Amino acid sequence: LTHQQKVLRLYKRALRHLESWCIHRDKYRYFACLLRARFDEHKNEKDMVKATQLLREAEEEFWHGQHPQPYIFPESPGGTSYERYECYKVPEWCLDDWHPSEKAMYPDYFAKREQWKKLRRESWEREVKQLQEETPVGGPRTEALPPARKQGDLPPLWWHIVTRPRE
Amino acid sequence: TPEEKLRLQQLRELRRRWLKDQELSPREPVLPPQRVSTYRHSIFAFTHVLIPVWIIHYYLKYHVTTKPYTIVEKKPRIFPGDTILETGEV
Amino acid sequence: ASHITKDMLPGPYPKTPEERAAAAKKYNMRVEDYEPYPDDGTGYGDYPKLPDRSQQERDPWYDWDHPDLRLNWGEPMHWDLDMYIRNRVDTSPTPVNWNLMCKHLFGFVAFMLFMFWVGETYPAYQPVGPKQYPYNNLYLE
Amino acid sequence: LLDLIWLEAILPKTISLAQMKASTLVTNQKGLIKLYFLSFLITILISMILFNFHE
Amino acid sequence: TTLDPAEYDISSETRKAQAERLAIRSRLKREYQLQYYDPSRRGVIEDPALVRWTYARSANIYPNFRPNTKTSLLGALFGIGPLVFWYYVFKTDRDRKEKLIQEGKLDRTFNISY
Amino acid sequence: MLKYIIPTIMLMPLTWLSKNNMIWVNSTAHSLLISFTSLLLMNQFGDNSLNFSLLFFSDSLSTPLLILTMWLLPLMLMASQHHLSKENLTRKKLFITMLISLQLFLIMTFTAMELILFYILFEATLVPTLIIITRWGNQTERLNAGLYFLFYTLAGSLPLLVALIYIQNTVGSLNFLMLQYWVQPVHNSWSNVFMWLACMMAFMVKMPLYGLHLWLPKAHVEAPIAGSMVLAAVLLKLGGYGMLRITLILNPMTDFMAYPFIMLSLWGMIMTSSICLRQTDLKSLIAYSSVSHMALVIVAILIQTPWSYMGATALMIAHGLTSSMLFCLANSNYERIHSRTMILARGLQTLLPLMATWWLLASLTNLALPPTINLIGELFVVMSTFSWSNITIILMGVNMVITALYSLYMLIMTQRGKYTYHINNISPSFTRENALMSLHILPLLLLTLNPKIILGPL
Repeated sequence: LTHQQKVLRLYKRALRHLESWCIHRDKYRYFACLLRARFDEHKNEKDMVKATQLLREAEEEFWHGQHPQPYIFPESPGGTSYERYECYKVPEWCLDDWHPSEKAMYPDYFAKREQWKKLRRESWEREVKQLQEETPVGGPRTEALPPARKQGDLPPLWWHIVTRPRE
Repeated sequence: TPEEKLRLQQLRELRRRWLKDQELSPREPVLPPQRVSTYRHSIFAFTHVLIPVWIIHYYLKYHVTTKPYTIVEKKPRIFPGDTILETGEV
Repeated sequence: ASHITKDMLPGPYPKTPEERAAAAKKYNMRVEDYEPYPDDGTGYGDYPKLPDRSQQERDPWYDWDHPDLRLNWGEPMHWDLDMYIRNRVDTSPTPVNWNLMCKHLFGFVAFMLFMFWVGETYPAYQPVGPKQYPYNNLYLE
Repeated sequence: LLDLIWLEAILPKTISLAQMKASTLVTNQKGLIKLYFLSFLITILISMILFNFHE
Repeated sequence: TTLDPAEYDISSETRKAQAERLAIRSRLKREYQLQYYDPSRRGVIEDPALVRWTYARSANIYPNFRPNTKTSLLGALFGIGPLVFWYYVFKTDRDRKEKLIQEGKLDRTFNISY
Repeated sequence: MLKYIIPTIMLMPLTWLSKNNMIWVNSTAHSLLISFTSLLLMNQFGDNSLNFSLLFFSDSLSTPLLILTMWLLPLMLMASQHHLSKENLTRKKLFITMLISLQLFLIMTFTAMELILFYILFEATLVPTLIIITRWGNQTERLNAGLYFLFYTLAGSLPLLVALIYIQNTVGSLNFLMLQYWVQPVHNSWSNVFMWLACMMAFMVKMPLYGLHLWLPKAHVEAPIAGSMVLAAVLLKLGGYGMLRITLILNPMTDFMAYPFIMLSLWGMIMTSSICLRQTDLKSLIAYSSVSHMALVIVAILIQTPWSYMGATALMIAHGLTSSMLFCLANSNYERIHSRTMILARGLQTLLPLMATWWLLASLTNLALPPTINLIGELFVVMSTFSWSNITIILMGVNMVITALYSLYMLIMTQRGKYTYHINNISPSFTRENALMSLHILPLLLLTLNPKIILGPL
């Protein structure tokens, strides 16, 4: 993380912590531009300690008095009912063993199920042809070419390209 | 960022295409298969409640004559004296 | 059948730079603040080179943690520091150490002395002397 | 750290103690028949003085 | 209490060449996902971080161990310590109860059970 | 046993005599037919006592104990067929015969009529169980655990021959427990202390203590193929009942030195329960549970005076069905994940919903749901040692509280998400996996209907 974008990680949560405490909507909305004037103290300057002392005093009065049980937007890392839908929980590929008269239903769905597998069954003449080439030695985050230079299939095929939908 | 531009364009043509694939129900694809197959209020409650009445009452009438402690009902709690006795009370 | 550096060994100063990472990559090139020096204090039955403890700790807490699964659920590859105490434990909140609950429980510690007193309704207090006169002194007539 | 250590202290000492004392019995007997037979007369002289062996 | 936990520090420009410690793990992550994505695996990953975990915890602690310190002989203050103390409680027990059971009586007379 | 050992020895010239793969269906078929003969001639009345025929059987009169001995052989053959079928047929049939031979000595044992036939039968085991650990086990460090499986039980049991023949030449003859009417008392000496010491200490080798029990999480940790003889090792540990035979008489009045066996089995009771909440092995997880409430019964016996023999009769069979059933859970979920480490099993409860009921009721026998056969005896251990003193409820009650966590510590490990892995472990709990998982609670709660037969003299 860099020093300039360290301002941005605080700036969104500076106002996000405030609407936890408000009672109206305009009461929170009146303090948006009102807090903006403090942000408009040093508009554009150098990147040295003058920009760090604006953040070094943003240690206090940001963590100091921070969010007394705030809003959480319940579908989140925290919050209630964040992972509540777990009786279903999307068991993708639980459907290998059937021993049919249980595979009687959905006839066209299984006919398409084996169809997509040939896209995964034939990708390593193309994906592994660039997997040895795109990585220089052992370097950074290893996504492929996002078109794979002819046809990107996927590169992340198929557990990510057919990833779990929510309900 | 210009790097992921070709990303998430073919992924929408793969993931939502898989969801276009996943949205699939050919003529309500249940077979089921084979085979088949208010006012009454005649036997839905009569099998429910009206039958076990006689069985358990037989289990109590055939119980008091066998066990020496049947129902152990308490005293009278009577303030005057009444016709069940011969005397009265003021 | 993995025999080469299958576990830890009698460390921690048998060329500790050649420990991490010829195998058991807890450190990248023996300067990552996780080189296998942290044999707590040895002599005991603790961990030796031990790709183990005093590495940065006190929580895997199931964070946002999107660059892999990588928090606690979804198997990052080789970052084992300590386990079996953390599937139910967390990081620091906004308040700090102050044990005010014993002072909060001290609110009845003043009224614990009030448990020695009595609770008769009538009459009022008049707490100046023995003129309150609780029990029976004299007879009928 | 106590259950598999300080209970692994007393009984695996016994195997190591016997294997210490099984090492002093064969490796000191590598030939030297001069050194065997001077020790058998030690056995036959210590039997006279020591005990009820002449009484 | 447990902890502060010091979630903020200083930078700019302490240890400019310290970065790309993710290059250690992203190479393993590339080695992870290439092992993870294949048309036929049918089995678990070897995952040697758990192999080196339990076997260097359940075993290989007694070869590590030596009684060269008294903080390794410190388990005498926890194992045999209270074990004398419960008997020090219980030897004072059961005899004071017995003397009141031998000399004098205190029980109810309908103590058949017991 | 008039003819109980007699039909089952004829089962032995039937394994290698038979055909090919028919040997499994044939061996199970004959085996259940003896189970009625066990039930029929036994369970008779009943008032002190049923001396059965002669000098080889006293009919197990005071404690029946013998029905449980005969479930297991038509119960493990369906379990051992998980991972055994890779060898020659003549080598696999030998593995069948040695387990059948294990039952025959134990059929004559638990009744045994005597004491000089007891010890030769008390030591008649440990020969077939040791061979099972050596061949067709698991990965290495077997052979030291085979040596720790010896050199303790044999180390402690040898002074029994020092004790018993010293009784046989002194006062009468120990052929008959019922000719033990004249029993001289035993005073406090410096010779009689050791006489009681050798009489007792060998029985602490099998049902463990806080001491000398390191071998017990070796045979259960390093174990045969899929809990095969491990189920028999459950009866091997609980089958140290013979303290009930011996110390009921034959120095009963030495209780002045009972206290360090009371205390050591009591603080060690509360300790070894919590010695496994940070354990990383499934087969070690049930093993340390099997120490704690098996160490509960020892203070029920050295403390005399019934309302203690009542529950202790039932507490032998309490985990004897339960821990056998938990090992059946642990023998499963290993043919599908080939490592026994519990942490790798995240993301269960969704692939196998049918056996998820069986996880619930099994661990509901440790909380134990007081109309069962488990909390009907633990209340009588409360009923005894509270009359001893008022302190004993404290350390014994926390044992009922630690295993409340320690059982549900396993159940919650099944519930996790997205499972990260497992293109294997597909198999949705086939017929052998769930029919063998049955027939454990199916007699257990059945015995909770009229639990009259599970009662000692007492």
